[PDB]
Amino acid sequence: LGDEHLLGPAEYISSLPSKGVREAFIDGLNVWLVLPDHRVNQLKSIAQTLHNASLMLDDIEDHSPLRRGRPSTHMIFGTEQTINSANFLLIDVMEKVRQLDDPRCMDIYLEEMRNLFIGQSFDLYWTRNGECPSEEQYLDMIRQKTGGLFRLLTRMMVQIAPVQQKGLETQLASLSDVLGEFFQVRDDYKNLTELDECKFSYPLIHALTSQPKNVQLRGILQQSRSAGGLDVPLKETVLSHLRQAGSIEYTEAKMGELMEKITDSVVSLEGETGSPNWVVRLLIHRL
Amino acid sequence: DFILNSTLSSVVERSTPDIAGFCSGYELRRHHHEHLANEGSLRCRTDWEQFIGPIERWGSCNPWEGHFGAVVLPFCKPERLAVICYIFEYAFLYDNVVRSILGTKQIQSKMLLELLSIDAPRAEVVINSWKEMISTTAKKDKTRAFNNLEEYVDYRIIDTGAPFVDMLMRFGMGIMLTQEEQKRIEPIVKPCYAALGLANDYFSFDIEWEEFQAESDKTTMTNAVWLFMQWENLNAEQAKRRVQEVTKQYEQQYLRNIADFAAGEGKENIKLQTYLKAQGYQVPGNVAWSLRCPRYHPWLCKEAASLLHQLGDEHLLGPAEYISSLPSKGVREAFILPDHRVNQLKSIAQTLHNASLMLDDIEDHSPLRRGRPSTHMIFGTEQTINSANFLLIDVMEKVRQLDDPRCMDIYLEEMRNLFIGQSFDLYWTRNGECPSEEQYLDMIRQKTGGLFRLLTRMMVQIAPVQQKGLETQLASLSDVLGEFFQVRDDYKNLTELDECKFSYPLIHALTSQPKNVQLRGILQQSRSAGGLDVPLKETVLSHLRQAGSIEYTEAKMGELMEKI
Amino acid sequence: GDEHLLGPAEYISSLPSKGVREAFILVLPDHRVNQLKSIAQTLHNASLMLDDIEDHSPLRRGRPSTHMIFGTEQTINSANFLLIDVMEKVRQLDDPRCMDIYLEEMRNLFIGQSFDLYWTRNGECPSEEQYLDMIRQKTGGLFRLLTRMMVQIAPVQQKGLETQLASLSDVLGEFFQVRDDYKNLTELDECKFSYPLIHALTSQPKNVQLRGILQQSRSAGGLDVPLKETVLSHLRQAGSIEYTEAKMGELMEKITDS
Amino acid sequence: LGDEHLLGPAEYISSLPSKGVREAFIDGLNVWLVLPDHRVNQLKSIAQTLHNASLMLDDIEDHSPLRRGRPSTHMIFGTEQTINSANFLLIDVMEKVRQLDDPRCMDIYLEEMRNLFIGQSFDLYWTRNGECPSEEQYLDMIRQKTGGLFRLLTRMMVQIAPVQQKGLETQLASLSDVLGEFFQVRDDYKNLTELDECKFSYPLIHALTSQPKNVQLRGILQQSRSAGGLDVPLKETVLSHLRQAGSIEYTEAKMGELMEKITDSVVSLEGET
Amino acid sequence: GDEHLLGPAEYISSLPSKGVREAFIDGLNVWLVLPDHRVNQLKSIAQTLHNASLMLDDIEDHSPLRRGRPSTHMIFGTEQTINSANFLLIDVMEKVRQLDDPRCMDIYLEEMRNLFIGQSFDLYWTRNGECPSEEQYLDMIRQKTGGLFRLLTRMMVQIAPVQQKGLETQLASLSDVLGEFFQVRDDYKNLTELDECKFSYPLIHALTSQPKNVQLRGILQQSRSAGGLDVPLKETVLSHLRQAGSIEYTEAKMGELMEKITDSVVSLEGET
Amino acid sequence: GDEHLLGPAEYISSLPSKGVREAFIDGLNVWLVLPDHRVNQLKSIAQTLHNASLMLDDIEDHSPLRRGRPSTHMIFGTEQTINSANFLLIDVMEKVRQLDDPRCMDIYLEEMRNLFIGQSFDLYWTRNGECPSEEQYLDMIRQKTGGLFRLLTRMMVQIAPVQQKGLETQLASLSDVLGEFFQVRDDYKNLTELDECKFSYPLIHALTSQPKNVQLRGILQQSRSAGGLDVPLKETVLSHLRQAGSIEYTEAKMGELMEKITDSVVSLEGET
Repeated sequence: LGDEHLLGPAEYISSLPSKGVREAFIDGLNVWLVLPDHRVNQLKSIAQTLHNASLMLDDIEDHSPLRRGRPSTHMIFGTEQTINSANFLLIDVMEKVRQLDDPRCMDIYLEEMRNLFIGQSFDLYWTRNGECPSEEQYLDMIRQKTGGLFRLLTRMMVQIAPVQQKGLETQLASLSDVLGEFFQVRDDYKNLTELDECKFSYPLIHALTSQPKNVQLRGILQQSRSAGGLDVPLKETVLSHLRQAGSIEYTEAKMGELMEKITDSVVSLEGETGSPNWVVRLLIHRL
Repeated sequence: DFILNSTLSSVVERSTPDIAGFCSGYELRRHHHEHLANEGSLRCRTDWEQFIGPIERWGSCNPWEGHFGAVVLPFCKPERLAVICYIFEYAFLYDNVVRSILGTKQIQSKMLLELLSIDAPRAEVVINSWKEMISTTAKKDKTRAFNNLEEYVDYRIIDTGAPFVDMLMRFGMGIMLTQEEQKRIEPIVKPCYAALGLANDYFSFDIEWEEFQAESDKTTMTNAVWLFMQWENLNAEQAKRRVQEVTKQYEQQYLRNIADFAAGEGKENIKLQTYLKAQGYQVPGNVAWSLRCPRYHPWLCKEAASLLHQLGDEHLLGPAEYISSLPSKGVREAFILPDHRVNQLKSIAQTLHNASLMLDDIEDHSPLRRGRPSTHMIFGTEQTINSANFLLIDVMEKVRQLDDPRCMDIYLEEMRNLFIGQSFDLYWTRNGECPSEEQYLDMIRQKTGGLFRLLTRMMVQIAPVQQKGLETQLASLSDVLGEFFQVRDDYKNLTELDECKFSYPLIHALTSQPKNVQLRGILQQSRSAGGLDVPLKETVLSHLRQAGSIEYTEAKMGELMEKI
Repeated sequence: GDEHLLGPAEYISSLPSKGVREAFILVLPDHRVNQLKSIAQTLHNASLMLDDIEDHSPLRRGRPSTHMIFGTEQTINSANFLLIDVMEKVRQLDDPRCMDIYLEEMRNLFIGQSFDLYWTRNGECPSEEQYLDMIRQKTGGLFRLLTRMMVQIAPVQQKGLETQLASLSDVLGEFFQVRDDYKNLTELDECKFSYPLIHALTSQPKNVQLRGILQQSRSAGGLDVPLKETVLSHLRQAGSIEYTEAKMGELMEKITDS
Repeated sequence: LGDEHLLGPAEYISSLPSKGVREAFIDGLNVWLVLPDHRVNQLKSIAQTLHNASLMLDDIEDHSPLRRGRPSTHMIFGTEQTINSANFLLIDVMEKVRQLDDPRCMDIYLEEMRNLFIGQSFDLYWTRNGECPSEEQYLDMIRQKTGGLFRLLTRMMVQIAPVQQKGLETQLASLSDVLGEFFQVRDDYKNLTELDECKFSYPLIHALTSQPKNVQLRGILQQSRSAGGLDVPLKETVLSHLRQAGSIEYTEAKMGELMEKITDSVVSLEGET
Repeated sequence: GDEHLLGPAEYISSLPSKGVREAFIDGLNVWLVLPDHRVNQLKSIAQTLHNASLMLDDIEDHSPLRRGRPSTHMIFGTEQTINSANFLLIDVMEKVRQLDDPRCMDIYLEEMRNLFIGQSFDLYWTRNGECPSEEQYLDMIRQKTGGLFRLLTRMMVQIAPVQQKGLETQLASLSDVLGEFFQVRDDYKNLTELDECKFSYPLIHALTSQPKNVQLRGILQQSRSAGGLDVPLKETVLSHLRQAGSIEYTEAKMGELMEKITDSVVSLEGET
Repeated sequence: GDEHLLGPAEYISSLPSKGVREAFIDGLNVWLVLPDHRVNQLKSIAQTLHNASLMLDDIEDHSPLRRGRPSTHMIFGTEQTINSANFLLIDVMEKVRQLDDPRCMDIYLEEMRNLFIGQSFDLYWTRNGECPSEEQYLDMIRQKTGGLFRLLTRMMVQIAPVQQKGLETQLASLSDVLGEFFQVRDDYKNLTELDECKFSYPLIHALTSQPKNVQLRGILQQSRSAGGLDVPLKETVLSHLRQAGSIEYTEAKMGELMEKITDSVVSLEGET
């Protein structure tokens, strides 16, 4: 009895195409924080493992048969094996945080994993019960769910960073939160403009709030919940109801405001530190 | 939109049909905005010094004949030119070497931002050809020996970056082309890349040979002159004429090549005609620049500079309190020093057991626990999984409150063993595989004896010194006790299947009788349908009683108790 | 012919019945009373025929339901013709003002049933006022219809007492529904809200166990026995079985007063 | 309290594309029966509401996910809500026939609705229990199920017709009956030449009657009933079985005869007027 | 390896039986008087054929249980059970040739052809929901159920020592009547003392006498739609059947068949 | 009548076919020199047996289509198709008895025993998800697929007019190699350009050469449980096979079998 059947689901999701947002975020924060390549690689490994475990778990709780155009992990190893592997990967990550040689890096891990799980709990509750949240309740959840890994990486980086640069944490954390919000709203737009699992999104809440009497949209959102999915004509009908409440332009306004905030925070940090980053300005032009 | 604009550059007159014995029949042009080209290269020189270090080897500037991209890319648009020449200067110094990592990534991103801000689709093509070149150069042995010219040429096509420069020309031309035409043109353009590469070998040889004779650690070189040494051993200057001729064949090779396309679509396909005609313009530019570039002749470098100078946890702690409220028969607390330490260890054991039970009920599809409904029937499957994932993190903090550095590692290693055991159990349950007796007994030493070993190894660490040797004995006792619990649970469930779980009696039944098809068929029916009904369960028990596998189990229970 | 149209209607009219509607049925001549009893009978039969389909109930009075002997579609068609036949029956009563009474009361009944069906399907819990207004139309609509039709064809005199009798009918229907809520859990398979359930979910805004069990019931087609007992325990702890008996007493008090 | 959940399925199907046959029929009848515009609009509303209710109900009892390329009413609101809204539209129309200022218009409504329900009941029986009707039996079912609305509109249109014109009653009833038969034979022919719910048709009865020993067709007609629907390869086999028996030519001949009757009736009616 | 082939064939043999075929074989041996080894051979043939028929019938009716114990296709699967049932016919081909008579083969093949025709009509009426007439139903169960008895008796008359051969038509008639009686008995017992939509003798009478009973016809179709009926609907069917005298019309058939059996047996003693 | 018994058989006979059996018989006839009437009888036997085999296989494989046309059990049902296949097996026994040879039945019975044994092993491996060895797989496919060829060969040699002394073992070896080649060819064709979880030479080589490829085994179990592999999973299986080198192994086996085929044909040509 040694290994395999445990790391197998973990290795399958690692050998898959990936954009590399979090690794580039770490490498762009290193320009401001200046860390040895050893520590940067360790943090990158931590981030990679965490993201892989998150994707493993989120694919099971979306009934998604495919990922990146390739079969998901639970369609090759079973749901129970994937759950076991994703459970182990959190123990494996805490073996890496301890190798960063700091007692204060464990408290950060154990205090932001709490926030990640709290956000995902509300997401799952809303999805299962079919209860529409408010805009505040939805924006505070995605700031604690999609912007939790970024906050982990930030607050750990500004802890191993050689003394001096510790007053940058507040701005560097506001940047992480606004980036998480931007990344969630961007995906929400991309899926819609260019609900089968009954996942709420920023466009949908505006539609269900502005029109408290649209009995047609709420009927399709229940047909999806009962039948288990929306076929193409019903998806077209839903996408059409969102182009009459102005829910594809409200999202654009939010996206523009968020990007303005990101640009302003980057400029403030670049005026406080020195020469242009040029590495956080490229992950922005790629949105 | 597919016609080359001749007003952007003017033809350069030459008195001889060839250029130093090269490029007969080619016509040379020089761009009309050389003032823009020099700006980009000087920017890279300033930035490279700021971010990386000082330079010495000169680059692409040549004051007498003109800029590299000027003579090599004579039809580039004026608005795209400065960025184009910026990349060329980078390519020169990057090849040389191949805070430092910061400057390298900052500069790799300053220019890769200019490219993607100008033309998103075509800049998407160029970066792969770059990535392909840097990957291929590093992944190819520089000590590799080349047996023939054809073998070397295939290496040299990607080494000198002729496709990379080709991608650059398309970006400077606004020419976008599909995949289908690409398969048409590789044999057409293949001689051109050889001509470009060999000329670079021929002209750069003198300084490279000087670098050779300076560098005594040299393996086989990537160089036509030096590699022709192996095949037709002779004098370098005489070889230069030989190198002159073999390249000169390629000078007219691609020149003629076109015919192939011209015959096919070189009379109607204007887009490829202009593309393959511009590709013909590359060969003369390289030699004209390479006649007198500072990149090969360091002695004019001083002279060259002279002229050039002018909300809440209510849905997270929802399944974690329901499973902690159902009736319990606690045997782990009984297995468990100061009072508060014992209470902390009992809390840890309780939380770990609750998480294990929550996960176990899902992977058994059991709708009932202690007569009461299961956790995933009150809170769903996904929420229970999410809470079972935070229970580990919650236990993780409780361990740290038992202040000791070494209680951390014990927890991590013990949980690794638990997960390995559970993974083997799950693999055997799903992929219809009957384990051996040794494999089954070793699996239950980790999946079931893991918690006991964890608690014991923590309490021996927390305990006030005194007890020294009571580590091996207690651990062995914990392993045998977990085995006894698992075998007992296997015995109780049968004498006084619905999820296809292998038990201790069942393994004996399937092993002692290698030919019993009824038991295996009923097991497969359980696998397929989902569970077994009462008559089939009675059939299974009858088979087990006939096989004498129920008294084989009681021998294990009595023997395990004797060890305890 | 008419064998495949009158089939389900004949079958549902042969099952044993409580006959409260006929007992409910002003000095009127006998033939008018028989006519009104026939109207009430066929209307209740159509209501039961449609309700059995919208609740997936295999059994009615222990005996099989109509849609398990004739099919869903034929039962629906027979119910529609049952409404048409009630229309024909009211016509034979020969009174021009009963026409509007019947149409208005039918509209109210359909509104009430529409709200009930929307709440059941979409998993939206109404408030106390909304629930107590829906059951004044879905269940008290028949009593109000019969009372308003009975008053009009009564010899003069009894004409100013229409309001009193209508209030009595509404409160009576409310009493029947609140009783049927009590004697259904103190003695969910279709995720039907009730008075105790509304009290439980309103008084406790953070009880996630009850809401989770209800959601499990929704995407299962019904609850099995242990979870039903869990729901009963939650209601009995919340004090909703006793909050219902206060409504039942208050309604009976108003019945006595009215 | 409100109407948003009652008049939601009714309004959804009333915002869909339509052909307008039932309204062009009223417009065409208005020539021989000169009528005020207000009454014509009332009757058009009546016909539209009845057609909408019929379409709403015949989509639940056909397990049809889509209608005119757009999602059906029961896939947006639910089966029970659609049924509840459809049984209310019968009451709503019953208030509109009452606004035509004629006691006799209610009897016509109450009789033709009975005939429509009888026809639909027989069709539902033959669909549920896979019992093949005779050609005559099928031709009497569709003279009520489909021609019922036309007859209903016609007989409630010669009643408000200003005096004089009452003699053109039987002729128009025959015209409506032939129109109802034709509009169903045409739909069967279009559906075939250009069974998923196991519905009989005029071409499919001739095949089962002329060939009493065709065991292949009678088993493909049962696979659809059992599984729930036929695949394309089985549909091709059914079409090939029907083509060899000459059923399509029989359908074309019936269509031709029906159109001859329609033109004869029209020429006679314009002759009288 | 004859282990995944003979497997299902031994499970169905291990199960308890009633031994009606063996008793029938013993029954006609007093009149036909033939040696013991041939009797054992014939009994083995009959046992194998009956086992194959039961194995195939259990699959074609979705019966999880048989004799209280689980069916063969719930221990070995459907495909292996079909394979073993198909091999049992080939095994019976081997068994018949050892009887040392060329005509036994022709008799066997003809009887199996009749048996398969009867079973085919049964399956067609079950799947398509077509109610047979009384004549068609009695013709079918005369071949499907009386086929084995006719096979055995026609082989017995051939094997038996010379002399008695004119008593072959009488015994064939006896076998047909006995099979008919057995099938009607099974129908009556299953009714008084159609989860797979089976047409029985009592049900045909009810469906013929009352050509307008929509309730029974709708319950029969719900059976098809749901693949079985629950207890209340079965009670409804039983009530419908005893309001048309379909239980009292079956006892008359049983009594007439028993009278015919008694007369045939008596006549079979006056020539012997 | 036999409209419900002979229905499925006629339907599957009407379907387009390749004609491998008839061509093989015609090819052997040049060496054996049988009269035309016997050759047509043998072609009829081969056609009936092949049609019955396909009828049974389509049911036991959950194949909804055959040659791009609806399968027999999708037009007549499972039970009727099973009954028709059993009657087809019984029918062939009436055809092999018109060959005027007592020895022509022993061959039929023994080759049918071998055929059923092979099919039983295939069914057991498919249902239980057990991977056979290459030796076991090749032994099996030598009997299931090389069964009809061997049966036809042996019967032709028995009926062959006089002579034909040594030409029995060589022809049986040819038949076995031919059946093996056909099965491997079908395997290669199906894979190159799992729904029922059927094992194959490329798949066995993969599962044996890689004793720790968990991904392939997981995808196979997903196919077993779900009921079939949707397209990207099948491409993943093909990628695993290409990585393991199974396709080249299959091609080598194909070539090595064709060498024996050529040598056997050369030798038999040389003798005759």
